[PDB]
Amino acid sequence: GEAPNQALLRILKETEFKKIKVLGSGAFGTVYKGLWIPEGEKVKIPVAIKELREATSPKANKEILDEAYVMASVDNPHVCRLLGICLTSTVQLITQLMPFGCLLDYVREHKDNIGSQYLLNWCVQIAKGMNYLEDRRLVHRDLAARNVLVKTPQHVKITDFGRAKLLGAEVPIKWMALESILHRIYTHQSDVWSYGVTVWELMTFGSKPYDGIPASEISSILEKGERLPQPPICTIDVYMIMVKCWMIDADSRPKFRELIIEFSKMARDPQRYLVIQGDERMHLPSMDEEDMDDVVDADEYLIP
Ligand SMILES: CN[C@@H]1C[C@H]2O[C@@](C)([C@@H]1OC)n1c3ccccc3c3c4c(c5c6c(n2c5c31)CCCC6)C(=O)N=C4
Repeated sequence: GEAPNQALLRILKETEFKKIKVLGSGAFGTVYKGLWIPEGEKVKIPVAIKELREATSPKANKEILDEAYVMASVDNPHVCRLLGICLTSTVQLITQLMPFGCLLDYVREHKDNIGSQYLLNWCVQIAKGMNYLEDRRLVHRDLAARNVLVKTPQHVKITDFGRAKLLGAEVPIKWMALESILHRIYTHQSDVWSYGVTVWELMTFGSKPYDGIPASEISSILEKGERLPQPPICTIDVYMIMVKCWMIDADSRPKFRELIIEFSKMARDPQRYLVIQGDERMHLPSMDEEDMDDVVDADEYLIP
């Protein structure tokens, strides 16, 4: 039996928040950095406002509203915080601002400053995010480094719920389990597979999986028993763990709760598990106008 989902969908006034700079555009919608001054409360909240690609085809609204449905029903430090929606014309989704953006980009744009303590910490945090979705019986179906966002370089969060489904219910080829490519079976275990690939994107500083190999070939490669190569920086311990996420027997893959444990152990001696050139000596970052006196982060903004 299912418990009743008593999350709150918060409807926001367009006047309660001011935009400030475009962030993303084209591909689908149109994201903005902005601030959100709820009602009368004397707080300001860095937000991302995602108003979808103008022209408002009934198909598009029912699609972002599901995202918001899902995002409103999740609550975990490692899953992207949804603040509310706004019913304007085209429908604004309002989420917590992740100032550092896509984690796939972050790693590409910072290789030379990223060290094992960070890489292993991201691994744990995503494993936690995923374990939590599991707890709430959700299957993400689109885990990848492009779908993890960076709030600060020590703190990442899983995003993109535009494909999430409940387990038991009813295309990014290079991240998918094999049961998924062949029979569209998706399970929490098909999520572990893609975790495997996400981790590999991170350890190779954001390479592209099976660069070259075009998508039609993939199921065949995998069925023959080929997997992605061991990244240069990876000890066999780390790489062994990727490999197990890529087993064919789904039930032989590990569980997110185990990944948490394993990376967490490794995260206590980072340098034993990832061999990075110039590791010891590496520091990373920690946000515009001046009226930043009343700014609180969404993570510290809580609702009764
Ligand atoms: C390639 N990478 C892009 C950088 C960026 O535009 C994109 C389109 C891309 O990401 C994957 N994008 C989104 C696309 C679809 C849904 C949400 C976002 C998105 C968000 C945020 C983004 C930021 C930045 N993008 C943010 C966001 C760029 C740096 C500031 C933060 C953010 O804080 N919350 C959501």
